[PDB]
Amino acid sequence: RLGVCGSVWGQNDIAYRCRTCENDPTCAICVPCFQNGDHNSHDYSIIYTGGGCCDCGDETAWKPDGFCSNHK
Amino acid sequence: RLGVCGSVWGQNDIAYRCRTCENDPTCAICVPCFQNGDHNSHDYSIIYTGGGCCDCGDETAWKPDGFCSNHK
Ligand SMILES: [Zn+2]
Ligand SMILES: [Zn+2]
Ligand SMILES: [Zn+2]
Ligand SMILES: [Zn+2]
Ligand SMILES: [Zn+2]
Ligand SMILES: [Zn+2]
Repeated sequence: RLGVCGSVWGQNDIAYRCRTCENDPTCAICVPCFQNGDHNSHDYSIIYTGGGCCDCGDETAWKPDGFCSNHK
Repeated sequence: RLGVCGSVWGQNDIAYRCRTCENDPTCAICVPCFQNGDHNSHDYSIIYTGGGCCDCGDETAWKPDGFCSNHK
C-alpha cells in the first residue's frame, strides 16, 4: 500500500530470529511481521526473546527484503 | 505459469491506482504489475506514490482479478 514496527516483548515472549535477514545476531522480528514477510528459504527460528522490540522496518537492524508488507 | 510483489517505491516514484481493483484508496500497484495485468475498461490513474509497496498478489489489498501474470 501507499506509505518501524517497534512492538515490544516481555521476558518470556516468543519472536523470530532470521539469520538471512538480521543485521546482527541480536536482531529479531515479531511473529506478525514474520508471517507477513517472505522468509521461505531463510534460516529462521522461533526464539524466546528475553524482552526487546521488533526490528521490522528498521534498515539499521534488518535487511529491507526481510520487511513485512506493513513496514515497507 | 505453475506456482506478493512487494516492490518498494521511493518518495517521488510513480505507480498505478486502479479504483476498480483496489481494496481501498491507499492501495496501489507498480507499473510492471499494471502492464502485466488486465485493467482495460478500469478506472485507473498514474500517481506519485510518496513511497510504499506494490499490492499485486495480496488479496487483502487488491482484488485477485487485478493481479498480474507473475503474482497469481
Ligand atoms: Zn513487528
Ligand atoms: Zn513489519
Ligand atoms: Zn528472512
Ligand atoms: Zn508489483
Ligand atoms: Zn504483479
Ligand atoms: Zn484494475
